[PDB]
Amino acid sequence: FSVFEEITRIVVKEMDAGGDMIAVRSLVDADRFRCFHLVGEKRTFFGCRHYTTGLTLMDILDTDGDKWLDGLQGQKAEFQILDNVDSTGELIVRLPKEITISGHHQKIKISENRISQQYLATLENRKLKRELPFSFRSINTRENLYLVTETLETVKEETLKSDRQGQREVTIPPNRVLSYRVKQLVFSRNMKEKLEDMESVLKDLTEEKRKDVLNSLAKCLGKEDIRQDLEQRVSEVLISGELHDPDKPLLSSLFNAAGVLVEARAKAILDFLDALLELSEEQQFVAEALEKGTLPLLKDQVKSVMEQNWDDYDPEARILCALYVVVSILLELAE
Amino acid sequence: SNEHYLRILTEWEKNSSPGEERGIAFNRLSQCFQNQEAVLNLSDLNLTSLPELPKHISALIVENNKLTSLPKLPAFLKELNADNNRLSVIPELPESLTTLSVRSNQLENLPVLPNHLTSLFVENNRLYNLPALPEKLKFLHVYYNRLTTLPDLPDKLEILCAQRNNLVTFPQFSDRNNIRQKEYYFHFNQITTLPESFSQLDSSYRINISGNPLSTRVLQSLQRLTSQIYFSD
Repeated sequence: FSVFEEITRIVVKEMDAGGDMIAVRSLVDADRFRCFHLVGEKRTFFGCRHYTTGLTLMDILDTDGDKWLDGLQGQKAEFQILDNVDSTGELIVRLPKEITISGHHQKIKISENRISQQYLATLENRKLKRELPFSFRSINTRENLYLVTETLETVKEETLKSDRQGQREVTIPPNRVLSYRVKQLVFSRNMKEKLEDMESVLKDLTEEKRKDVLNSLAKCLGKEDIRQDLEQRVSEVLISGELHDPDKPLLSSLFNAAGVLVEARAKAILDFLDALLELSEEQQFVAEALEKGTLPLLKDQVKSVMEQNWDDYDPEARILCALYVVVSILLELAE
Repeated sequence: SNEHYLRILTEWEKNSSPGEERGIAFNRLSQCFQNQEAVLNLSDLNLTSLPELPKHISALIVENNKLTSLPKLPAFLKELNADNNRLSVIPELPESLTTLSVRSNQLENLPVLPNHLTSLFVENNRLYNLPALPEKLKFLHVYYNRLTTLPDLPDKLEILCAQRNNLVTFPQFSDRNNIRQKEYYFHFNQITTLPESFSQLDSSYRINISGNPLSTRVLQSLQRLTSQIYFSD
């Protein structure tokens, strides 16, 4: 939870609490959350994850019926974006008592962009290409492809201090997207039950396959390079259903005795690797407990805290949640 | 009448408080009158008051100042942007006005609104009541106020941002609003029950009612009927 994410979730709660507005969690990928840009989605343990892409809607529009394109293909497409985005006005977010502007009722001014209502009404009959760009179709399906239809952005440089717990500070440059809305271009349990589904999926693996998984996942703790690589390879195999490979023992564990890829095993691993993303310095506790055999103590310690506060909206809960999932799965593989 | 208006500007400029920039304002007010321009912009000049305004102007941009009141507005003003001031009352508005922006002031009342008004932004004020709404109204922001009820919604209203108020009931919805998508926001109010007018409301209506002490009963029934786009957090 950076101060940036703290700021963007305030924006969403004040503008659309409980709606379809999504906050930007990181300042570096904010430029890919612009209107007409495409966003990928995937069901996770915590809901759904929103993945940036390098694509716009023009990249996926089937334009074969048109005759006049056979640099005009890039010129015609770029005007379709610039002409159908309206600056519908500005809005005022009052900030809670913890947030303070450096340099009274504290407020920030943000600006809205929206795809025109007229253009959206014609989105139903525009045709999408049969084959999507490889950068997306290799890791996600066509039905998880979304279009950014609305954004909120800052209008000036904003230096915001926070004392939520201190002296945490972020400097948001002008014109930075803070929140956005997506629209689907084509066409759920409780935690304990979703983890039991995960653990049930992995229990049906053979002994050797469960040790290949545990060995690969342990190498991901505190090493984001290996976790990002593992998430990419598991996603690709979930799509392709084949394998040739350095990550051969983990990917081979997703297939059953008959050689059929069990998609639940791939989703279960992906939910693990996404939960690991919610942890930062906590991954070193997990790697330590796994090393010294105190994973059960770490699990009971997380559970005890989780029961004591039942009395990233709550970022502490999200951390405890990912911790409980990560430690429970590792403990189950090591049985 | 150049010498006449040039005097008024001079008397206003020499009545300044130490922190103001009435010389820069004098220049912009000078070119605006002599060239008969359409946009007068005196934003970010620390002004505590404004002189008589150049007539026949179309837009008056006086945002980010210390104004406690506004002079008589030009009779054919198209747009008024007095955001982020200290105004307590807005003068009578010309019937030509289509855009009124007075956010982040201290307004407790609003004058009668002209009929050609399509944008009304009065968020972050102290309003307890809101005047009748123009028929051609399209965008309305009244959040961060102290309203308890809303007037009947016009037939062309597309966006209504009425969150962060103290509303206890919903306003009457229009029977002839046939535009594509209505986005009405009512979150963080004091609405306790849902009106019967929510039936026969098309899916063109997107309503947010989160953060509202909705009774466990009406919360239970909504939990059913949801199996108009509504969000009941």
